[PDB]
Amino acid sequence: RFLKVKNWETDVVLTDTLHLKSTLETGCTEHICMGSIMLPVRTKDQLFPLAKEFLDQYYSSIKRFGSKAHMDRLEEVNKEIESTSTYQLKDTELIYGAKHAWRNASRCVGRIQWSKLQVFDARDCTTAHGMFNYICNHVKYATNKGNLRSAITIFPQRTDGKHDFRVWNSQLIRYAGYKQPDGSTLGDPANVQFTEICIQQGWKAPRGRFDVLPLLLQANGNDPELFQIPPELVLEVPIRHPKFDWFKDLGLKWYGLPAVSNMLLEIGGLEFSACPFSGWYMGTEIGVRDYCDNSRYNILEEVAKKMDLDMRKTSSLWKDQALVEINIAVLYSFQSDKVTIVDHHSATESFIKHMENEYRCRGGCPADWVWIVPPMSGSITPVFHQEMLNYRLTPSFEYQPDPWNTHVWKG
Amino acid sequence: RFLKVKNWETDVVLTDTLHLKSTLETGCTEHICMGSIMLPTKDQLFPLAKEFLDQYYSSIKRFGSKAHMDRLEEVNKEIESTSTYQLKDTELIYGAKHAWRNASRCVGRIQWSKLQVFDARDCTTAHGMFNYICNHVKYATNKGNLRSAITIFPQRTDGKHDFRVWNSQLIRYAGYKQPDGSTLGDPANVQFTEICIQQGWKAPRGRFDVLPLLLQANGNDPELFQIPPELVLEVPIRHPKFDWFKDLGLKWYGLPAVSNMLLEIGGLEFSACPFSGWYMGTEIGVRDYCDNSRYNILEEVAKKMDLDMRKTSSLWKDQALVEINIAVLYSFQSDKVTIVDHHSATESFIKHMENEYRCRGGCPADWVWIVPPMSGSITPVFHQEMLNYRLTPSFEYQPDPWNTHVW
Ligand code: HEM
Ligand code: HEM
Ligand SMILES: C[C@H](O)[C@H](O)[C@H]1CNc2nc(N)[nH]c(=O)c2N1
Ligand SMILES: C[C@H](O)[C@H](O)[C@H]1CNc2nc(N)[nH]c(=O)c2N1
Ligand SMILES: N=C(CS)NCCC[C@H](N)C(=O)O
Ligand SMILES: N=C(CS)NCCC[C@H](N)C(=O)O
Ligand SMILES: [Zn+2]
Repeated sequence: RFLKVKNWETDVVLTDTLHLKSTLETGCTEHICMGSIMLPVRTKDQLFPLAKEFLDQYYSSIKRFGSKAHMDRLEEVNKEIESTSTYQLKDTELIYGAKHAWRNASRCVGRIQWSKLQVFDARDCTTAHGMFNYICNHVKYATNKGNLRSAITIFPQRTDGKHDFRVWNSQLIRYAGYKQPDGSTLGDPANVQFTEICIQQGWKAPRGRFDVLPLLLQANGNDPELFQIPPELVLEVPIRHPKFDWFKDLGLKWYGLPAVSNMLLEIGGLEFSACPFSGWYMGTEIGVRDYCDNSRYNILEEVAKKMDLDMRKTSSLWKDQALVEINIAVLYSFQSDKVTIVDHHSATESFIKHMENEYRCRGGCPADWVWIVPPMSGSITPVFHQEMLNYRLTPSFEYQPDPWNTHVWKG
Repeated sequence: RFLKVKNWETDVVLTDTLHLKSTLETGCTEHICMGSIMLPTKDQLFPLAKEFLDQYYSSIKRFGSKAHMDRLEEVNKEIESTSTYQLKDTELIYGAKHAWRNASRCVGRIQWSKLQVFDARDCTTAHGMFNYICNHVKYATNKGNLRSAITIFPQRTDGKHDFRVWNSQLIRYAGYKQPDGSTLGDPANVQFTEICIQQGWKAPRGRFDVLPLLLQANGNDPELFQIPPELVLEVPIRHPKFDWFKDLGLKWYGLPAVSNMLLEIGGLEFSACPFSGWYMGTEIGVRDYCDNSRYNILEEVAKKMDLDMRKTSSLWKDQALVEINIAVLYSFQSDKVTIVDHHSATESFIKHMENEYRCRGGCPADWVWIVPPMSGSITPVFHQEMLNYRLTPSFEYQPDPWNTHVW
């Protein structure tokens, strides 16, 4: 079977065959679409098929399908699974795996970069201090004095589910959030629960509006331990505006390196529960969501006040006006300090080219419109007008529950 | 599968039970989501009619009544005999209001029960259709105090005698291809404009020429009519701050009136059923004015603003975009013509969702269509999970008549 997607701005029509290799389920049925829903012990029984599937893909990509090395590897993995109940990936397989999980990430607009990922193999890591060291190295490498480089660090795979490696932080670098007695929040409200945990674990909180959180790292299923990222490794950018000299006096900054650290990487049926990865920011991530979401820093009011906009009726679009200025400031500040960032126009345009290329050379590109379309100025970006098909391919990045909800405390 | 939806900004959680009444298909499967795809006999008829009459009698608290059973039997006898049936006026009004209620892509549904329904099933000719449409336009426009309305022409019989409005909206601006390659007026209507000219229309060839109506009664060849200009309310676009904005030469019409959809009630198909409410500002200022395939005015405006158009990261398009939409809203408000901004409209939709969930058990909603094309995440609907599914009565797409009509 074949499926057609149409761009309604250009009339370009593309044909998807790649969806036929989709195995996992979307959450939709014949009668209900769940396209806008945020979140819609593995035994020998299913493991080898999952392995074979991946190894077939790997060997096909390297033009060695059906070869002796291919057949020997399948044989080797089969015997290792029956003997040891799991298997270990070769380094080549791990790198391919990680790059493809990114490539298959339907919610990621930045996938044009997928093949230029730096993969750090941390499967020899045994302790939380070892994790801290690997993570510092990732941060220093990825940051690269502002010239950001995509990277992922991969900790040992899950075994029996009782010895998981986990990074308890949702991102490697994030600001603390503090709930005040009067109900207000100091810092980032998105991080209040995690902050409270850190403090309980013994973190001495500075209680400012932009405190970089400590790392909370769990090795081999043991209780997690606190570590402070050396401040010289945490690159930050003071936010100012090119025309508004009062903007700097809002006292805003942000960190340069976005590094998602709470997802699970699946490669050939193996589960990597600690696999922090990083690219670089699209401006709207910070300027629209981090700063302007009502449940985040929520700065629209204070910015609009300083702009002297008519804040009495919504139809003056005072929010829309302030939103644009804030986003200008974010991009201006990063560029001025020579820290990698991409605006939503450039990024979405690159994604369309990526997407078309993938259709031609791969037979498709799974994409989640709801996530791909930027949170401001939607229809003036080309992705708005692009039909997309969403489906699940492996290797993949998956959500997993926050560890504090599942961890069995040793004490 | 008694599903939940969460608002991630407010943590409000709603439980959906209404989806279990869904009938038709979404286009999605377990393996593939098609959420962003734009267009995804006697024995058939009676179940459809029954399902509908059942809802109707339940809604007036007479489910299982003699009158309910009587009506069921009566309709069954009429279908068996005539191969079709006719709706009572009360059933027609209920069905139309509920088709709107069920329109998962419509953000304006808080108003669903206030619809004025004009029964035009006695219409036989295109001249009669024109008259009904002029009356609709005048009633709906109401000197700028717009009122929601639908006019329903006779239902399909054998598909050889369809009533159709060839226009996509009752009021739209013409589009012409210029010798120099560019396009004058609205590029979306270049093909329709061609056909009008082909049919005898005398085009002023301006940037904002109101198209004529091409009206089809009983399957006959369609016929041209000019809407009385005094019936077409337009708004010249000016900016409250930029005096040069008026020089741009922009206007738009006050009445959005979708005329090319198909209304299905109780299995019956109404192929000509133009309806109208009032504009959300972004429809005009974002989509009509700033789409690259429409009036595409971004660079002219940014030029006048003296923005730095050398790099995309200056966000000049974004700045121009906001100003334009300020001007649209300002203008309509100043001329006392109903319009709603995207902030107000999305907030009322969240309220409407709350109401539906509580009193009806759900509200089918299409996130891709409901989230406005600008400033998405600063509107509450961005953070609202929505379940999309198909309920009847419904409005459906149908093919453009010219690709079908046997001349
Ligand atoms: C290199 C520049 C990159 C850019 C500009 C970019 C852009 C984005 C953006 C804007 C999102 C939505 C994030 C949100 O709204 O919270 C996203 C999601 C995502 N990205 Fe990328 N990304 C980049 C690199 C990467 C890399 C290196 C990986 C993995 C190796 C990756 C994997 C993902 C995944 C799995 C998601 C889904 C996140 C979720 O579901 O919460 N991205 N990306
Ligand atoms: C009264 C105020 C109304 C507002 C503010 C409103 C708002 C909207 C908006 C913004 C859209 C998206 C349209 C687009 O982007 O092209 C839409 C779609 C739609 N509306 Fe409403 N609407 C209103 C009244 C109505 C009425 C009276 C009906 C029917 C009786 C209706 C039925 C629909 C349908 C079926 C769609 C989907 C159209 C399509 O798929 O092309 N609406 N509405
Ligand atoms: C309810 C809705 O699915 C949710 O708010 C989504 C919408 N699209 C998004 N898109 C991106 N990139 N990031 C997000 O967090 C979200 N949130
Ligand atoms: C391809 C995509 O589905 C298409 O551009 C949609 C996106 N969402 C939309 N939303 C509204 N309200 N109106 C539209 O025309 C569209 N177009
Ligand atoms: N851009 C990336 C690639 S690692 N990460 C996305 C998550 C960051 C989040 N949106 C934020 O704005 O802090
Ligand atoms: N608001 C309504 C209720 S009839 N219709 C929407 C379609 C009009 C179109 N989006 C336009 O901007 O001209
Ligand atoms: Zn779906």
